[PDB]
Amino acid sequence: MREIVHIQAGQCGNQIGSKFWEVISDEHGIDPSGQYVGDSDLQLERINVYYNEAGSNKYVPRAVLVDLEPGTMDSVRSGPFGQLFRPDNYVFGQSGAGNNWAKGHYTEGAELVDNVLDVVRKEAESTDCLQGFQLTHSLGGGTGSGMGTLLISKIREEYPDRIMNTFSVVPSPKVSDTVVEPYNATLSVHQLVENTDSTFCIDNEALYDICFRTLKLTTPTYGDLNHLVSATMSGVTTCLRFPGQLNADLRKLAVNMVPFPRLHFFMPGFAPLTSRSNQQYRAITVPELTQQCFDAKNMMAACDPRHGRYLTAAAIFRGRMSMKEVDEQMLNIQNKNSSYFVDWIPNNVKTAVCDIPPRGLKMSATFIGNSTAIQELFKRISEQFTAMFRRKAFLHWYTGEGMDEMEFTEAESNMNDLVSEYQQYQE
Amino acid sequence: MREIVHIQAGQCGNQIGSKFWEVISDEHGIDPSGQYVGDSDLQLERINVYYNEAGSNKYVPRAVLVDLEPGTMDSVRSGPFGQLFRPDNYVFGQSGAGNNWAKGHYTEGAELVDNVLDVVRKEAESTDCLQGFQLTHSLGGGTGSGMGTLLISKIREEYPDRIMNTFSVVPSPKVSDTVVEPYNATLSVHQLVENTDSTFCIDNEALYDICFRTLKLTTPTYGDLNHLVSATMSGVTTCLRFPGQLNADLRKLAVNMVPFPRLHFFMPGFAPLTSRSNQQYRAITVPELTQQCFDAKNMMAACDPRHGRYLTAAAIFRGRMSMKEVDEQMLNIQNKNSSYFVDWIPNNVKTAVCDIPPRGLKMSATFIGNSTAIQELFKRISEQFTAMFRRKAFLHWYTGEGMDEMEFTEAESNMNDLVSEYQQYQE
Amino acid sequence: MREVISIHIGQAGVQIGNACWELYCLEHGIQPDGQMPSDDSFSTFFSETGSGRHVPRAVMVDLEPTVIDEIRTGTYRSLFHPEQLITGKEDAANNYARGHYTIGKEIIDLTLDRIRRLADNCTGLQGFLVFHSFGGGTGSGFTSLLMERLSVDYGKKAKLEFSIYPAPQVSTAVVEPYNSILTTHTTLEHSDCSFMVDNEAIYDICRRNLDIERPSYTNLNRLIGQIVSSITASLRFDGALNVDLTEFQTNLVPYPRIHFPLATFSPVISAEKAYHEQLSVAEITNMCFEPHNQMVKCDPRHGKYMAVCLLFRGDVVPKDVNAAIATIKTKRSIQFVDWCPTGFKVGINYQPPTVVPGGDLAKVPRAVCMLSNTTAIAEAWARLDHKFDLMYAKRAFVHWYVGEGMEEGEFSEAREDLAALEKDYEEVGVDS
Amino acid sequence: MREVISIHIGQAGVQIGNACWELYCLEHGIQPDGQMPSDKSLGGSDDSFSTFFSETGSGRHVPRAVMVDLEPTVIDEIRTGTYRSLFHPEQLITGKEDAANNYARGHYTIGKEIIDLTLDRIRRLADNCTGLQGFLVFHSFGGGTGSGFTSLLMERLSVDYGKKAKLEFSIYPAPQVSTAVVEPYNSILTTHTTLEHSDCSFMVDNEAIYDICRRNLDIERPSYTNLNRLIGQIVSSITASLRFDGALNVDLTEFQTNLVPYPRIHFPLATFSPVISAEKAYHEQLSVAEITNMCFEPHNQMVKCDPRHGKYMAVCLLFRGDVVPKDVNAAIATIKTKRSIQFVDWCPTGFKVGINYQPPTVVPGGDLAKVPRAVCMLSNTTAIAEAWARLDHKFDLMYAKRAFVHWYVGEGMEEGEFSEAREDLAALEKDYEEVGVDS
Amino acid sequence: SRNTSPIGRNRPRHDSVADLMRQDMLAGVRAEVDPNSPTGLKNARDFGHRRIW
Amino acid sequence: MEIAFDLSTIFTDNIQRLTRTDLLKYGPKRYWAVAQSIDCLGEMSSKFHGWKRVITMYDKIVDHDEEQTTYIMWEKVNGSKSILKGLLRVGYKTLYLTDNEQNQYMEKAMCILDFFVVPTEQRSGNGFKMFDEMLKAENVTVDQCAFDKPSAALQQFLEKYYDRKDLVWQSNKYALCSNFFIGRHPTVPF
Ligand SMILES: Nc1nc2c(ncn2[C@@H]2O[C@H](COP(=O)(O)CP(=O)(O)OP(=O)(O)O)[C@@H](O)[C@H]2O)c(=O)[nH]1
Ligand SMILES: Nc1nc2c(ncn2[C@@H]2O[C@H](COP(=O)(O)OP(=O)(O)OP(=O)(O)O)[C@@H](O)[C@H]2O)c(=O)[nH]1
Repeated sequence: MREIVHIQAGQCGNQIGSKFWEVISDEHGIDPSGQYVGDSDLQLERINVYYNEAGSNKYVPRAVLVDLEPGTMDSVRSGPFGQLFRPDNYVFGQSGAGNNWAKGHYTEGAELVDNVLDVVRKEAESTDCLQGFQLTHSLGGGTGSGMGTLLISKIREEYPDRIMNTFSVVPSPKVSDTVVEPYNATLSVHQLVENTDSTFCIDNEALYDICFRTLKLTTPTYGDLNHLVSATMSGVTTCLRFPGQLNADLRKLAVNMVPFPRLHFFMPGFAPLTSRSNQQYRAITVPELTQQCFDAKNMMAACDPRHGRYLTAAAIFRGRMSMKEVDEQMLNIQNKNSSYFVDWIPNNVKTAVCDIPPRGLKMSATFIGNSTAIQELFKRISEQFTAMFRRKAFLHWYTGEGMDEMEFTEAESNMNDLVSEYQQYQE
Repeated sequence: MREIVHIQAGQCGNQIGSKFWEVISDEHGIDPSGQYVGDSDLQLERINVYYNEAGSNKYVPRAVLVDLEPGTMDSVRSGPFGQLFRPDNYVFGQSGAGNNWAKGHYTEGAELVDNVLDVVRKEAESTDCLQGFQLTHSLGGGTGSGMGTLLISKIREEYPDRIMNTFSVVPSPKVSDTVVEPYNATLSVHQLVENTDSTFCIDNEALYDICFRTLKLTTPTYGDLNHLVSATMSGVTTCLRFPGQLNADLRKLAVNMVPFPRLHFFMPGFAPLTSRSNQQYRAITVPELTQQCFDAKNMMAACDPRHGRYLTAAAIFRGRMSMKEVDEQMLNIQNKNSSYFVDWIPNNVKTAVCDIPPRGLKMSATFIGNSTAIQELFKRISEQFTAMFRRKAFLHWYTGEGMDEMEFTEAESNMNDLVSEYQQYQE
Repeated sequence: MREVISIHIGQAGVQIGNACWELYCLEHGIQPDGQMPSDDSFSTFFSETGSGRHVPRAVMVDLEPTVIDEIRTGTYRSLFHPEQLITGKEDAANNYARGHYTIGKEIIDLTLDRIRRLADNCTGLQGFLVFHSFGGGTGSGFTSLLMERLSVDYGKKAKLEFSIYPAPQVSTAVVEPYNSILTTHTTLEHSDCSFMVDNEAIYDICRRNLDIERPSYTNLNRLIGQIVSSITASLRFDGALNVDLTEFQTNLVPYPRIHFPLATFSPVISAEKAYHEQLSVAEITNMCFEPHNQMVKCDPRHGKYMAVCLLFRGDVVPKDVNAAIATIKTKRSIQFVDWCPTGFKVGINYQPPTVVPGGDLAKVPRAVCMLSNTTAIAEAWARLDHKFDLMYAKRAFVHWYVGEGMEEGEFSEAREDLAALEKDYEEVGVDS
Repeated sequence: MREVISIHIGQAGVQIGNACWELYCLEHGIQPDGQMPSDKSLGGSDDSFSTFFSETGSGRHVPRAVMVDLEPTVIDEIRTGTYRSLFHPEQLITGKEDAANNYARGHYTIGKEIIDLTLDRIRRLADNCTGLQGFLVFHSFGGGTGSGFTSLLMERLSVDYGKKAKLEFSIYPAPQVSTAVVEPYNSILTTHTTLEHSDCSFMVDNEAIYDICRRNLDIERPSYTNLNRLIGQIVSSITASLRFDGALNVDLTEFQTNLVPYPRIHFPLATFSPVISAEKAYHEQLSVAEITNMCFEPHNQMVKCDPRHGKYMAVCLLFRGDVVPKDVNAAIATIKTKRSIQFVDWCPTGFKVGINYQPPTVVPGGDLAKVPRAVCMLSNTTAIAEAWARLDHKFDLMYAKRAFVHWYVGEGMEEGEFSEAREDLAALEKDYEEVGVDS
Repeated sequence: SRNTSPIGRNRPRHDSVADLMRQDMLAGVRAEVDPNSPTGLKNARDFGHRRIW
Repeated sequence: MEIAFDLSTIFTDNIQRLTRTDLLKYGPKRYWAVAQSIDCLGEMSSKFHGWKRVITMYDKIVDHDEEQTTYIMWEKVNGSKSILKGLLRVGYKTLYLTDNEQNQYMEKAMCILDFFVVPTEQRSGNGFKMFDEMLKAENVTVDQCAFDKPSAALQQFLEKYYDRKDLVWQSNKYALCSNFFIGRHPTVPF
């Protein structure tokens, strides 16, 4: 019932998915060996959403790991959860894409797409009633940004009606860690706009800012950032696994978010993020959670939400709380930030309350915000691409794998349209 | 319903405030970790006066800790009951004012007072109806005195109608430990007269004399003096937190004790002060309790009340007793010493009886007095200031921060006007 | 599964390979006899004999047999496969034609056969490592011929060359401008990334840093081995954001002919000064960009950077690297081309450098190897062009090449090719 | 959090710095190798070492010191001695030829050769630290290098840093003991610069410490090591309030605010009262009153002047170890009621009492005994003008014949500078005389 | 040698957010300081008193 | 706390003697359990003792300039779950030792760098067992060992189980017994 297939592409997406499976297993009480060690019946009633029963109390996650470089699969196998996944679910190539979208999307990952689709189909037909696909990747890389887009296109061709969720890490100028990341970012966002139905835009710069300021972490490792993204992912699909006062699954979220087909990019966040010192001296309540969800600093995208009006928003609360408090908080936020919300939609913010909080957490609230502020990020990427394409900075490395020069112009053509569409409704 | 905000400035202010919060938590049964470990429901009720709520019966004080030296914050945190306070309340500069009133009042105090006021107003707006502010500091120092006067002025500008009580530790020639402390005291007396509602002048010489002759304290460190001052601070506010036959809050005390707007310099005292040897050799009933209240040797201002007619007095009792006995003792102490009280005021003593005595005492009676003996206490400082200003000693340090001798002359004139006003009703 | 073939040509290349393989054996714990006492990192550089002995995957070729025989009589005689140490009878006598048309062809067949034998045994070939010297005769001509044939046979594989560029004034040969000019033409067609270094630059590094005033060719080499090990460490050691050779080429090479990066190793300080110096990530990143820290005798300040790769090692936090890069980009002295807004590529590895016993370098927790594709090397090629013009105006020593079976017009062809390359840098360095 | 930078100039400055840094290494538990053997001493209140010793990435601790000398003999002795690995190699600045007891040679000629490197190293150290409290400058007040280079560095640092504190510990020439025949010239030439570029010139005499060792420690024939160790003890006791917890802390800024009445009157007298041999330690009671009384006796002053003939302006007492403020108040009362100790009428209270909870540490093999209580009594007295009177008399006698003038004028100095320095010293002694007069 | 072998790491793999998210941990306890230490003496003297009543 | 791994299949017995070579062999890549246990125990000890930074880390031990030996207590609970019950780290350092009468010393002595016991079973015979096992393995008596800043618990433990008093407060922030005949005196008082 409403099973979800999870696909991890690229190094960033693979690490994020590994941390996500750690978090999910902790929430559902699944031992790293795959056994069940939980103590609550609700941890097992909807275990079928993310896992497959192996009979002898073992629950194998429904995850497909893909990466052209076998190092990531080797690290995952040697990691704490090497035996958790199905050993034949690691579909890896021989050599990495070399940060080249052309390679992974046209030849090197093109050989692997057949096997990846075969394993995805094998996982899908085993489900009672598939709900959607979760695909984690990075826009800046080569193998992630190429294989993810190709696989998304193939899946959408094969499965036209099933929802598609992608948790894509977007490059930022302040964390510019690749010379040719704008090319891959544009070439991937084209396919994302074309095919997928819901993309969560994660940004490394915003995650570093959150870890440095809110949590006050001196040395934010990638484990912390992946844990933040994993908590967001778990919060998004908490209504599919735990009963609550007001349930909101993936399709309901998608319906409430998008007013138009191509405006399906979101900026997520987490409410109870508190420092080590202030953890004991802060009273966690529905207000504090709401004003932290809607706080500009808590957003996981480099673009400031205060620069553009919100289209739609939704906080998926977890834990026991009074729906009167939640409704009052939403009304108060709508009234205070009237300039930050669109006029043509009367009630913007959606709500959802889940009974079961995160393990070791009294209550939490996962925020999802569809705002026009993402136009700033898209403009930044478009400007970088234009700067690198006037003089054809690295175009030959991509034309050597079978592309034409016209494709890059077409890829940037939709960015101008995508920015315009978001800017169209901004006032 | 009558929450009180506590402000600690300077090293002496921070230490006395830490002792005060220790004693208050002892009275309310508050664990040093912030939890509640009391046994009487009376403590839990009316706890909002000094403690906010943080969920799971954890309470954090409504206290603001201020000092220009981070070493004081480190000492407070490392000391007992350090974890009680909230880190956001800890506001500090880079270096201490260095016993310079100008440094702590015009440049470093001005830089820090913005953050201090932000914290204070954030705490105040969380209160349902604040009774007022109480502040602890030392006139001798630079940071304490200077930034305390600045805070008093700013708070009076922001909250004109609220009660401002300051427990100043006035300097004395006998226990003088700072060379330039007469300058700071003279500068601060003007602000204290102008803006504070009621000040409880405290001297280290008086407290040492109490520790030596009333108690039998051998090598009395600063902890014992701070404990006595803390006992007085808790006593003068026991009606706001506990029931009683004849309740009297801070505003009632100010109304009874202050005949004229400037004559609000009090004289604290604690009645059940007996040595560890003379414990079983004396009862603690009302008669001797009041006798110790009005005893000249039991004063914390180091000026003999016999040299000046009492204007008004107020003995705030605690514990179970009889109103008839209290009234009889007050009438007897007024009649037997009619030469020590002003004749133009018919009733010179205000009676307040609480119900909960301090933990470990059958009954207690905190005595405050608006005696005219403060003439000598301020005249000694005036003489020291005159001697030092005759030759402009140490004045370059003050003028280096943007000061003028006109300010010093104005402060000296204001102090002289205060002592002349007291002498007007002296005899 | 990720292994690289290394080929050493000429005396300079062979001597560099000595230090390179000493460093690799130290890093992987392989005893110089080839036996490892006591876990799969050695697969990149070494092959398994099935009896616990590990043999390097290197082909060593030199027309003169003196240096190879010296190795075969040396301590490391037990590492390399005994019959892949290919030697000739007489050297090329600092003559390109001698090492290309007359003497080199007699041994090129055996060299290519051994390279093919290594490649067939290979399963995850990533690229080729070639060590040679431009100034020398064999190291220029035979390297040209060998890498030409290698480009013909394995055009789908990366080719990385670590050449010894002649210094601006420090020289040991009288005809080295001719050889370097002749090699410049052939490095453009086949070599994919040429990390040339200067003897004078490493001499200045060993003088200023390390407080060593008599550095030999045994100290210069150790540094080149450290550089190449830092480059390759992303293939055999796990870390965050590892950089493969293909990733390296994609990020560093903007145009088909603009593929001549520099090389730099910043944490090079004496042992007595290493302890008392705080080697933070910001400090090492800042001193990477010093003009006197580059291993090529050129001023990077005059040129404009186009692509920079920072391969950090050891105790490194990505936030620190990002902060250091932001600090670097805020500095106007380090100028980047306007058409490359994100000219930084980072590789962070968890394996700290291994210090050679008795070496000049101290133990440090973190290290970074910065490879920058800048236009500063145009100055070095211009000075080499001027030297060639001065020698060729009077046709000084071309008669040896003519008598060895080489046309005179080939010199003019190579000269015009180097002039075209310099014009290419002058064109590209112009902002959009 | 709070850091200080120590500059040691000249042979005397460098040797006193050796003593001071040995004492600090003992105080903070740092080996001469530069490594702290305790890993758990890196947390909690034990972070006092960050005031004097900086921390590197290798686990060692590098002192925040600059050792500069025009001649390399003493610095080479350091580099060869026990503290080879402690000091930073580039902090041990050397020249090539000494100043030869010539103020001009150390000021202009040999000074300008390495003044740039010295300033660069000082700036590099200042940039690394974030809470720089001030500078502790150690130099000899009558030498060549420690006068000329000290004046040059002091004026440069005053220009380049301004409000930062500058505390100077100078070895003022003794009234009778004199190891240099031309030291009055250098002394007066540098007293003009140190007057307008320092904040607390804690002056010290060699003969006074010699007498102290003779009468207290029973050391009939001492040397420079004992004097340097005593000076290091005083400096460590002064700076104890910057790094150790204790009631009534005394920062440098409040120290200067309370002790310095007027901008030019900043020449105190430093003494370390609880000086006694180990043999006499048992018999002595070592009470707070006894120690405070030992502070004020003329035989414990470290400048050979009679304090009775002058009036104290401000006294700062920096106690250590087990000290109760009640005892200090009683001791101050006993001192005030004494008629012999005359205070000025314009200063009713002049006792800035500072207390610390760190007991004094004794170096192994030292003359000082292990005591539970210690204090430094730093008094700004008018009685110090007698030392300047003696120096003026010596300078006038030597300069009447214009002896040794050619040595100075051969390096750019002009006799106008000599006249200006003499006039400045006369003005300073006149200021002391006029301020000491009661109102 | 043994130290020449490759060195693994844990600092990259530390996940401090998991500790921060677990609000169930409310120990709030700290070890007592050394009574003879200067901070211990200050805590005993300036921040401590003896029972009078 | 607790760790989800089979510590029985990685450690021979309940008490494990781990050196720098042992920890290098037990790399986190394939043997993450031991490294995670070391890091967790170090963090818990630092939190309990209130230190500003952690002093026991696997990474900080493998790269140390001198070899150190660490001890950890593990107990298998239910299959793939195990708990950690203590941590002991001891190493050999050249200490600039001193004694009464201002004696000087240079002899190398054993150091107890860290000593943490879980608060649940702090006094339940765990610390004594670990220390006795360490003494047996090193064949070194307490008379030639030095303690780094012993918290009151450490000296009360020594009083209760070894009757060792008169602990000297070394200038190196170390503590030793009254036995100083380990080596000769480089510098006698006189
Ligand atoms: N009764 C007490 N008096 C104290 C205490 N601490 C200090 N004092 C006295 O207070 C007077 C002023 O000293 P302070 O330390 O307050 C100077 P302040 O902190 O206000 O300024 P800065 O030193 O510039 O931070 C001085 O006479 C001290 O002896 C204490 O805990 N109790
Ligand atoms: N960095 C470095 N340069 C070296 C080394 N050995 C030789 N060279 C340089 O090599 C250059 C000349 O090339 P060689 O290698 O000597 O000659 P070749 O390339 O072997 O050519 P033949 O003369 O035909 O053998 C000179 O610039 C030398 O300084 C070495 O170990 N390190």
